[PDB]
Amino acid sequence: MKPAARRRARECAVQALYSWQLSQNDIADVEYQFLAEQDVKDVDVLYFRELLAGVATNTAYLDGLMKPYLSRLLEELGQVEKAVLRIALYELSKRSDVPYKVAINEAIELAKSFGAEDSHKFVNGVLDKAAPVIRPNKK
Amino acid sequence: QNQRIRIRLKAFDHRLIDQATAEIVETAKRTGAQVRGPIPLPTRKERFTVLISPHVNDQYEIRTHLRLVDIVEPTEKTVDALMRLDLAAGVDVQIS
Amino acid sequence: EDMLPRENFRPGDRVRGVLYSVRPEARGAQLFVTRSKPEMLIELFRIEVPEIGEEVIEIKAAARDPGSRAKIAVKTNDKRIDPVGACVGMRGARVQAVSTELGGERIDIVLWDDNPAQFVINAMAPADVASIVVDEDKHTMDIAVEAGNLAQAIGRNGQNVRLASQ
Repeated sequence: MKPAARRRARECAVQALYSWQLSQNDIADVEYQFLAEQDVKDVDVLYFRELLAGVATNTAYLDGLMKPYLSRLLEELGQVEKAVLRIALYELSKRSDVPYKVAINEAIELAKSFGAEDSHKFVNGVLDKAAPVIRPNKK
Repeated sequence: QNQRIRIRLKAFDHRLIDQATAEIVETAKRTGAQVRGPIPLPTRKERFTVLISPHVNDQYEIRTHLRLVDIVEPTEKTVDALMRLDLAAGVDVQIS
Repeated sequence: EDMLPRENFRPGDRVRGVLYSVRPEARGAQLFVTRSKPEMLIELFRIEVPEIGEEVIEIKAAARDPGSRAKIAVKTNDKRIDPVGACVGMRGARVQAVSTELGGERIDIVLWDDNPAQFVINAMAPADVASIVVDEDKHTMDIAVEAGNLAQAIGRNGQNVRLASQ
């Protein structure tokens, strides 16, 4: 139902937000470098801007959501898992054009292809315990 | 100062290489310049066999990731810290 | 004597070592560096595994015979992390790199225990221990081995179990 440009924009947004949260710089300069120096010919511009703006304005919101779900972890919290959970919970909080099962399926694909071979079940557990709370309608 | 600086970064374990990446970001930010990256790669599995006895009549997937560091304006203290640091055994810090 | 017995380097080789001794009043050699002392192994397990420095895994005892055989004891504080399974790492990929540094030296990463007899039972990791009679007044720990597992437990010259003593 959706072309590969949305998937490419989502993966480039995962890469850009991981680079922002690990390099710890300004979001505007890193965003301008990532849009003027990387492959953006198959990247949805408005999807990228709205997703990064929502993550940048809901840093503390998604951290407060993640804070009750950082107890039973054997190791400590990684950064790739945090980026996948932030993008997955913003795609399940305010995004109306993206469906519920479609966003969960893309989040599971991102967690299996980027997080780990063992952290994608943690991502799916946090999503299954948070997305009916955030979206009881499951839209 | 050979200002066009490329770094590819190999990862078997993501935690150790994220630790080394944070160390690279720290040793680049404490010298004056600012660092960019990583912009990571998805799961690139390996084809590695084991030394096991055959059955008369382990692992197959090795989750490896790549990270990218671009430096365009270095200092002498930055390349000195890149030539006076230490690392963990078995990982690659190859400045391409 | 501080190096390995087969190290012959060349001009232009970044070699790594540990400062261990100093004599500033003496006019001669004043900064002694080693590569074959077990404090180098402590520094290797500190640089390699992060959670040992993050106060999760406690390395208390270690012993080596360089190039051939070594033992080291770890102990977790967080029960959520296996100490031996993480200090060995995934597929032993960490300590084998440490075996790159020591040249094939088999490093037994075992679990520290407060009971010394159960610690020696845990310490013979490529071996098997049946029973240990501890008499510290006579300074003896009589260790029973199973039949057939004598050569893999003793090894060369009884050294590694002596390293287990160390």
